[PDB]
Amino acid sequence: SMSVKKPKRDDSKDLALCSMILTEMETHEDAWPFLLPVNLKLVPGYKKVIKKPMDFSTIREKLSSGQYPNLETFALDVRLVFDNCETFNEDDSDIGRAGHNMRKYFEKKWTDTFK
Repeated sequence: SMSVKKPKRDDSKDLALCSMILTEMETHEDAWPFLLPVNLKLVPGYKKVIKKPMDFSTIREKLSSGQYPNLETFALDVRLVFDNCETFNEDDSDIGRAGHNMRKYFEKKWTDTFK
């Protein structure tokens, strides 16, 4: 509360560490459905159904330009990518299975790096 502060968790490396995780996600062989925004003109239904589209390229631009206030807002965008994928793709499709694999990959890196 006023003038009473919990000890300072060192966040000085968070930017560099999120960037490393994002590089590893970008270079995974199952990253291909997630590298660019879904094309809203060519994919019927996507625009109306998926209220907040997200992809790896958009996260990388946000991260390079100071648009994440902290490491948690970065993790929320990564999870948004896989939540959108589960919303629109069958589990037993190539893109559905890719999304489950990538989510697993991300959450292990997240816990190993920060928890």
